[PDB]
This record gives sequence, C-alpha cells and structure tokens, in this order.
Amino acid sequence: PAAKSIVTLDVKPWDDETNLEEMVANVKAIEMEGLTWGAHQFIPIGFGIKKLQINCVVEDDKVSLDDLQQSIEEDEDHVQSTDIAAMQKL
Amino acid sequence: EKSHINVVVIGHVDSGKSTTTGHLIYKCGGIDKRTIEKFEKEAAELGKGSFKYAWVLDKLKAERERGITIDIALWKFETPKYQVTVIDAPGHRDFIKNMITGTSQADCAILIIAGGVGEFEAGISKDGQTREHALLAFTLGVRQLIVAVNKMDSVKWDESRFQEIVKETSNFIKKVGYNPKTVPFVPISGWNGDNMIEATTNAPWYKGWEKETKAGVVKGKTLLEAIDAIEQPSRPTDKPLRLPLQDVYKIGGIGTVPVGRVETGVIKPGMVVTFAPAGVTTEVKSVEMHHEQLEQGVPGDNVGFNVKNVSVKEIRRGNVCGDAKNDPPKGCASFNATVIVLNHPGQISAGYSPVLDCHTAHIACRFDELLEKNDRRSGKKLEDHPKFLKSGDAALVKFVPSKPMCVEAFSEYPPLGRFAVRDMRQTVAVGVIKSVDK
Repeated sequence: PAAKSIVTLDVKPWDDETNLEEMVANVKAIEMEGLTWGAHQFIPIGFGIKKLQINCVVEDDKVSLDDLQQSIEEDEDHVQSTDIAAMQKL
Repeated sequence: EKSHINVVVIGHVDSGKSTTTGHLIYKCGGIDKRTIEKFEKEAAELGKGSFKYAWVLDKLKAERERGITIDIALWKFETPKYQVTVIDAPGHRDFIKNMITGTSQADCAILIIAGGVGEFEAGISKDGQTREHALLAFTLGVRQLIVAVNKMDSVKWDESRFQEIVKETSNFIKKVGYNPKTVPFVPISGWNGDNMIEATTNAPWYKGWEKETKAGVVKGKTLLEAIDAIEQPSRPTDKPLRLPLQDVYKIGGIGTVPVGRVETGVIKPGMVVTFAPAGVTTEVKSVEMHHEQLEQGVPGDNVGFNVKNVSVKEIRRGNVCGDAKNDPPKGCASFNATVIVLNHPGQISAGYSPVLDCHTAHIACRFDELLEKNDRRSGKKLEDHPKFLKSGDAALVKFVPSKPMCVEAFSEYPPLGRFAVRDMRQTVAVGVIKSVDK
C-alpha cells in the first residue's frame, strides 16, 4: 500500500469575526487524489480568536503539503495563514 | 511530576517503526483511546477474548486512514521521568522542512532497524531516506541517539545476527557522525513486545544495552528504559526573549494582537518589547493562551499578546519579538552559516538565491560567497573559497537576505539559527547560522 502521513493543519482567520464555518467548508471542499479530510475543532488561541485545527491523511507520493497549504490560503476572505501543527507517519 | 523531552523515531519503511512507536503510545500514553477501547472489545471475536496490542494498533491505523478518529497528530506518552512528545517521522518529502523549522526539535532520535537480511541492507542505503533523517538530526544538533533492532523474532533472537547488525549499524551511524559508544542498542519486537516495556524471555544471551555518558556507564534492558535514560537537556529559560510571529490580528476593543511561539526567554505583561526587523517598540499589555490569561508565556507556549500603538500593517509574520532591555532582536545585513547540501539534481554556485525558511520567515537569500568547504563531522576547513557545492558537501556560506530579516547564531538562539533551503520542490540544503552582521 502507498506510504501515508496523518497531518493536523492549523488554519488561522483574519479576526474574531471570521465565519469559521465557511472557512472549514472551503477547506473540506478541496479535493485531491490521496487526500482524506478528518476530524476538526475550533480552538481558542486567545482574545476571542479561534483557529481551525483539522486532520487530513495524505498519500506522500500524491499530495504536496506545500501546495495544499497554498490552496487553502487562496481563500483570502477567511484565511490569513496555515501552519502544520503536527504530522506523523502512518 | 515530569520533565518534557521531544523524540523523533526514524527508520526504513519496512523497519516496523510505526508499530513500535504505536506500542509505546498505546501502553504509556492516551491517544485516540476511545478508538482503542472500541477495538479491544471487538477483539473478543478473534477467539475467546485474547488480543495482541499489534492487532489493535492495526485497526487503529485503518480507522485513522478513514479520517474518523478524533485526536490530532500531536502524540505523547510517559516514562518514569518524562512526558515524551514523539514523532514517528513521516516519509513525506515536505516533512524535511518541517523537521528543520518546525517547532519541537528532537532531544533524542530513535533509529529502528529491521533485523531481516534483506530488510536491514535496504535500510542503510547511502541514498535512503533513513540516512537523510539521521543526517538532518545530527546536523541540527540532536546528539542523543538510541538504536532498536526490530523483528528479532524473524531471525529467531539469534545473538550473532544481532551482533552483526550492531556492528554494521555502528559503521552506518559513525559515518553520519554519532559516536556508537554513547548509543544504546536494544534488540526488540514491536509486534510481540519484547524489550519494549518489559524485558524479553526469548534471548538468554541478552545482558541488556549500555552507553557511555559523561558521568559513567548507563545500562538497562528495555526500549522504555533507554528512553527514560535520555539525558535532560537545558531549556533557554534564562536567555533573552525571542518570539517569531505567526500571525497578527486586529481585534475590536482590544487592538493589535500578534500570535507566535515563545522560542527563548519569557514574555510577561509589563515588559517592553521590540519587533525586528522593523524596530518598533512597545509595552506588552496582556498575554493569552488557549482560554487562560497568563502571567507568563514560557519556551514552547504559542501565545497571543496585545500591544498598543502598533498597526497590524507595521508588523507581520516572520518578524521577531524580543525584549527591548535584554539583547533586543535586530535585522541583519548578512549572516554566515554552515550549509549541508542534501541529495538533489543540481549544483550550487555563488549568486544562487533560493528561498530560505528560518523560524516563521520565508525569504530568498543570496549565497553571496562560498567561504569554505569543510569536513562535515569535524568542521575542519578543507579549502578556501570553493567554486561550487554539490550533494554531500558541508560549507561555510555568506548569506545576504533580499528582505529585512532577523536571524540568530545557532549557538545563542537555536530556533532562530537553523534553516531549510528550498528548491526543485524539495529542501535541497540545511543551514546552521554561525555569525550574524546585525
């Protein structure tokens, strides 16, 4: 079977008033071969701001994380940045 | 009460390092436990109730692949002395950068070696991903290493086989740079649990592992004891404050709120801080993390803090926040660093200007001058002003950032002194900053 990695992405908003539900919907709308979206939660990071923390499992040879982060970040109306919170081999 | 250490587990795809790392988290931690509980119960179907932990681990894996487990990828487990944040090194090529600029640098690396004849040889390949991980670890200063020879059940717990594997693996790690005498070699079975948490009964000849430390010789039998015997590293609590910014928010009724990870020192409300390379200075009104308001954010904490009379424009991601009254951070005109060239389709000549990732900064820097070529392990200078760098070379290079940039010498501020060089859709080199012209 293909080599995989489970990744937890932090997707940060622009402010405490960013529609997080639309933000996560736009991320999960992203479709790539070998990409499986997992669980997610909205985690407070202080001062009322909440970040989207979402899991995804990717096939190493098919899904570029650099590209995935860059595609998520195209949703400028909701996303300010993304960061890899953690990642493990599967 | 436990101290915190980070561990990275590396090895060849057939080494069985995921089952091994999974066994420790399973029996010494609490990750995706509701999924574990589900499968321990299901296991009753196999016979009359008995179940191998490896069976449960296998089902947990498939469950995760479905994307329906709940816990994030941040994994931890406990030993008698430590709370260990562990990373089962992904094979993913983008993990290389993450290993370099990602948070939580390893305090110790665990190299898992498959004992089978074919498998072993495939893993110590000079071009193997395993050698690269070992090299990156060594280059980034991970000096503690532990070796576990797995699948000892597939070679019948044969002593000679284990001995030969220790010999060749030693040669393998010595070439990377590790002194084999300071490395414990533990024969194990991630699947059957031998020498994992409890000593094995399948190898009478096994007297245990051992390692030379500065205070003396340390011995044990299990992998868990080897991990518990990892030496306490010193944390930069007393070094001046350094907090690279990840994001900057403008919150109504509050003002400017940058958010980032405290890499060195401590941030507290009342301190007067400076943001480099801009040079803006101001007082820290308050500090928050998760739901709590803090009296202090220490190394490792990802905090958000409010500051007045600074505009969300004025400061951005990649800027570094430090103490204005204790070696405040500064931009630089250039910086010199030891660069190790990883395997890649190409050659580096002065003038090369790729993107460098250093802490939260993402800036293209010019290889302004190739100062020296060095013996990687010793650091001895082999030639002045080499004319080009190729794969495998270690060299001192003068860098000139294209945008205002704040970096530090690896010796003073580690998290701001190591960087990844990006090109050809990969990390082509790893650097360690040696001097900075502030």
